[PDB]
Amino acid sequence: TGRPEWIWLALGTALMGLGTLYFLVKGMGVSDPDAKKFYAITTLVPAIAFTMYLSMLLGYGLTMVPFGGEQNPIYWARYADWLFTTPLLLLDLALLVDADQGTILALVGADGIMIGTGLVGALTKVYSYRFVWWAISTAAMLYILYVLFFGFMRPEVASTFKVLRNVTVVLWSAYPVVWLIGSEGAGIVPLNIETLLFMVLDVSAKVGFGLILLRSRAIFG
Amino acid sequence: TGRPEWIWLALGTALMGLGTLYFLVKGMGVSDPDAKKFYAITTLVPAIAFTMYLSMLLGYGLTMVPFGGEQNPIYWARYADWLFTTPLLLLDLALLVDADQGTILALVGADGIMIGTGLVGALTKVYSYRFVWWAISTAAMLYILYVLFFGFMRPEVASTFKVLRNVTVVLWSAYPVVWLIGSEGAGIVPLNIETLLFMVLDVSAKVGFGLILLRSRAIFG
Amino acid sequence: TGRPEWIWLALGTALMGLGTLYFLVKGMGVSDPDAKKFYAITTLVPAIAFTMYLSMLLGYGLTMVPFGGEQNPIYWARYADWLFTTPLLLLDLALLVDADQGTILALVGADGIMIGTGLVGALTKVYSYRFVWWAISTAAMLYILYVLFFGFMRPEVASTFKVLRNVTVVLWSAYPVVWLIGSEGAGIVPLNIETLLFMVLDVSAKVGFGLILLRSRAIFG
Ligand SMILES: *C/C=C(C)/C=C/C=C(C)/C=C/C1=C(C)CCCC1(C)C
Ligand SMILES: *C/C=C(C)/C=C/C=C(C)/C=C/C1=C(C)CCCC1(C)C
Ligand SMILES: *C/C=C(C)/C=C/C=C(C)/C=C/C1=C(C)CCCC1(C)C
Repeated sequence: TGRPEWIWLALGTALMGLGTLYFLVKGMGVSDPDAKKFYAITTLVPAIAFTMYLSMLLGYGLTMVPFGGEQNPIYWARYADWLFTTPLLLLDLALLVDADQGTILALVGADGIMIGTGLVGALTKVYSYRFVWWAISTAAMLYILYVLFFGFMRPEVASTFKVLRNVTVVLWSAYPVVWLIGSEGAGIVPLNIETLLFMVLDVSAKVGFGLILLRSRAIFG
Repeated sequence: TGRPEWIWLALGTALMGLGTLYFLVKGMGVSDPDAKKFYAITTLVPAIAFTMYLSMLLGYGLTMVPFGGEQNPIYWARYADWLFTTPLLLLDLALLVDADQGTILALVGADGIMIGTGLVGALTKVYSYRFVWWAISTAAMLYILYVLFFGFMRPEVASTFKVLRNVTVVLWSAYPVVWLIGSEGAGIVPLNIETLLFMVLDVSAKVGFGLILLRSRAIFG
Repeated sequence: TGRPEWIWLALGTALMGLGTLYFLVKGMGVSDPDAKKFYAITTLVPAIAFTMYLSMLLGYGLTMVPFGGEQNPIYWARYADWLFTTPLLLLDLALLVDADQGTILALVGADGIMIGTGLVGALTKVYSYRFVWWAISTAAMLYILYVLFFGFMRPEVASTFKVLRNVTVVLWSAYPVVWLIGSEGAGIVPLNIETLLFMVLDVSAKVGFGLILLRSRAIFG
């Protein structure tokens, strides 16, 4: 199509689809309720991302937001994605360490705040205010990372939890930077490069994360 | 009103309302926590449908979607309905057989994918792509039906579960067909007939299903 | 800004923010899982309200709804707020008295119906129908209050539950009145006064309620 980021949307669509079918095949057989739980959550994540990548690819998850006296193309469908997939990823983590419900509610709630404010930021027509929403969203992220480190077993659990937690902090932290420097933000880095950055992070945080998780014996009772 | 499907919207509004008041009266008295659970879920379903039928009746849940070079009237409020009511119906089933949380999450998640993609399909302005969303949605449905049959007691539970599961597969399967042949799809069958088909399915899947369920002793500890 | 209700939006933004930081500091230290649960829920409430107050302040949560042959300014972001915060407040109550899941599902479901119909009412372009949605929403509220009184311990639990339940019925009941007499409704009381009324209720129902709750020992095992 007439959009140069189409290739990354198509590649992300493809990789999320393949990841979904892999984990779907993979989870065939599992009878342990606990593992079943990790398979459900972890397959749903790239399944959802698959549809939102397709929606961006086909142009449905794309809108135009006027700001800085111009018509800026915003892929809103990333937030419909993250809205659902980021809490699920946090659940994987939470279930791994047997977190209190209070801590899970704090994380999921913090998360919704993170994406929803990111969304508002993305759709806001007053340029300056866009970065107020960014700041609040980033504060929510920082709370989440705080909890992951100070708000929380079988060594297998701990070992896998430590790895995925590290994967999580490192990739999740890059998203505010990408946003801030890309088309939604200061407009430093073009949309096509921004889309590639998000595709590389999304596949790693979704399919990379799930591969690490689902190969672990930490998921079995 | 100037819409010939108004009669079916009015009749559905009426039947969902009556079903809600019946199950509300019916559940008065119930102290068994387990049955209480089935009453809550099963009353909420036509209550929600009642509001969405009223919203379509009054014209609020109706929008115009350009495709095939025409202004197509789409009742989007059906998806706000299903978004909430189809997972609840799946919960009735899941609680009946004491399903693992992993299986419940897979079903609810599969379900959201089903309706959300149906919604995107419904609102998509490129005619051809409408049926890509249909296909994905249908794949989600097929997964759900798979799980209902291969992903899962007191004989009462089994007996009622077997009946409602059969009701479920048969009516849920007709919805993709109706969509595909009606105004959202190929435009084979007019909107007023399509609305009647959906009203007959919705009342049967909601009020018919609940009557069968709530008369059963399968719902009591 | 050019809006005379800005001061109340700014004051609400401020008070919700301060309430969020107070309860966040306050909950530092808590290790009792049960109390943790009450801290999560109760901090999230004004956190969410903070963002929606900011969104109204900045003008993002404001839209124009034509009715009565005029362009009526509707703050839709109040419903995005309530959609999440009113169920959470009901959870605080529900967890306090150890409510059955059936009763919690009935309350949360009743609640979503309440706000969602309030939203539809708010955005409806046919003046008369606006009050049909109001009536249904009010019926949902009345059900909720019914349950709080007839649908349900340590004396501490009972004592705090009795107080907060009284706070709840009294403030929640004023919201339908405010709506009905203000800009969304009959247009009796101007928007700026309406916004002040909602700001006073919101801070009391959110921060006032949380202060009463979180000072109680009812929240600890
Ligand atoms: C499945 C994809 C994942 C793990 C995406 C994570 C996205 C975030 C952690 C986003 C955070 C952002 C902020 C902290 C600042 C504002 C903009 C956002 C939403 C990109
Ligand atoms: C309360 C009403 C019920 C049980 C409705 C069920 C609706 C479905 C099972 C819808 C499925 C569809 C597809 C599988 C294809 C795409 C379009 C849909 C959403 C009509
Ligand atoms: C955090 C704020 C709270 C507790 C807000 C509560 C709001 C309600 C109880 C709203 C109810 C309304 C109706 C019953 C009638 C229609 C309009 C509403 C949504 C204002």
